[PDB]
Amino acid sequence: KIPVEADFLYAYSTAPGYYSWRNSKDGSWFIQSLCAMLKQYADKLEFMHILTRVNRKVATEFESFSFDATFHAKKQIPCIVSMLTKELYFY
Amino acid sequence: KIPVEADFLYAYSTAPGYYSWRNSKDGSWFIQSLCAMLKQYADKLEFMHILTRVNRKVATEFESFSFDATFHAKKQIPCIVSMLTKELYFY
Amino acid sequence: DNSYKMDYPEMGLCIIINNKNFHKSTGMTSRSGTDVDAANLRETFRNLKYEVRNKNDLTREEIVELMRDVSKEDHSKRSSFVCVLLSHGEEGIIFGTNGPVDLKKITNFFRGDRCRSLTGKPKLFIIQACRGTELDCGIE
Amino acid sequence: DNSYKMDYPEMGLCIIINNKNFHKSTGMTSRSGTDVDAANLRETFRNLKYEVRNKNDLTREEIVELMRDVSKEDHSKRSSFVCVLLSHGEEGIIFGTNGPVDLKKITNFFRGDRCRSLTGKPKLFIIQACRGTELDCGIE
Ligand SMILES: *C(=O)[C@H](CC(=O)O)NC(=O)c1cncc(-c2ccc(C(=O)O)cc2)c1
Ligand SMILES: *C(=O)[C@H](CC(=O)O)NC(=O)c1cncc(-c2ccc(C(=O)O)cc2)c1
Repeated sequence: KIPVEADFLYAYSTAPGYYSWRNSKDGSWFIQSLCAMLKQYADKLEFMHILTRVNRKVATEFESFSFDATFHAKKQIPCIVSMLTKELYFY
Repeated sequence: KIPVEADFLYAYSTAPGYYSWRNSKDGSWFIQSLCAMLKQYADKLEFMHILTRVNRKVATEFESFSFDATFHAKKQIPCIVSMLTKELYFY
Repeated sequence: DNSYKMDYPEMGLCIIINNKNFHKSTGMTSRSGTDVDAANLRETFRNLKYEVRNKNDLTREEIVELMRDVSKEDHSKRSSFVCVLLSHGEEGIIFGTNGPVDLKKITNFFRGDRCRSLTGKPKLFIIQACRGTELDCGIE
Repeated sequence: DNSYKMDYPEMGLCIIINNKNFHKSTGMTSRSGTDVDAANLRETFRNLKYEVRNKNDLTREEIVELMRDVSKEDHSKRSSFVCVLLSHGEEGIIFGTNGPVDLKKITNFFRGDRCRSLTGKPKLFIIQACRGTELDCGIE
């Protein structure tokens, strides 16, 4: 017998209450980083670790630019919500 | 420049909206499990993998017993909320 | 074994709901770039051997209906399940082309008791949506 | 470098807020066994070289004040910050002996912009508390 809420994993693009950034030509910061990290580590790292890199890359390498003072220079941090029971490897 | 909400790790004892079980003489399921896993894997596993072990233990080896059908045979699953930028090791 | 069993016959499904255009009634603007994401994901999960299925501009009713159907499918030969959502939204909510849908509702179809073919299997949900109107100003 | 720098002079603080007895007004029952927790935690984190500090039955006002004070300390020589909360609660809310406080408020004292000595450092929050009344029946 196990919990009915177990074995789920929610990978949020941003933190609770926050806005999430999408680029008109390159797509959302979150998704482009996720795919990039997956292409490079799906054959080597455990999923939580892969998602941790997605986190650093988004926190580090991105920042909005806008003529509107309010939308300018903002940052973003993904949010991993895990209820996984085991380690996940795509191989 | 990094997000202000970054580098936070919220290790919840139970999933959103749910109850959390405590044993009168052994302490809560989550805390006794969290401490056991730390004692054995703090010097071997990265923190996210340790909380995953905690997750499996709570979901696998715990169930409520009560004379009241309402609280009898209930299960629990912890909830890891990570916004960490890097891997964490206590050594 | 402290690692999920991934040696089943197939890796599983990867449903990608991609909402770009919303009904005038919702007042939401078009999500430019959403297609680049949709294609980026399709390729990535294809390489990971997932049976990718794309869907575009679904209404809230449609999303629930689709999720309901996918869970009634048999996943016995599949190792896991993956659903990506690309849309507008707020905390605990994601928008259909015609309005919001509480996330809890679409995910409930997949819990242990509701979808037994996936019991004990990793159900991944990737969400690219706003969880509120707050803006992070950064530090350092 | 993809892991946190943990070679600072000291591992850091470990605040263990242990609320056992609640005021008649709260309608909460005593949390028996919680002392087994607070004790078990204390030893565990002491073995990991954390400077531990226990607090018992603090009021919601005391909890906020305590956090505001710990976040005002200089953490330059500390690798990380750990804060364990043991009490009653609801979704996004923990109980002070005399009432409820939302986590957001006591967590904010620690963001990158408000607590500079901890910026770029792992700030862990372990929470043993209910997040609502839903009961999980189970499966299989
Ligand atoms: C919030 O629900 C969504 C989520 C999504 O994936 O689309 N985000 C936006 O609507 C969003 C995200 N990034 C950028 C922009 C935006 C739109 C207009 C301007 C402007 O300067 O006119 C800036 C940024 C919107
Ligand atoms: C809800 O906020 C708390 C969380 C905590 O750790 O204190 N939980 C409880 O109040 C709780 C936890 N474990 C057990 C019980 C309880 C008491 C009596 C029965 C019974 O069957 O008589 C069942 C459960 C309450």
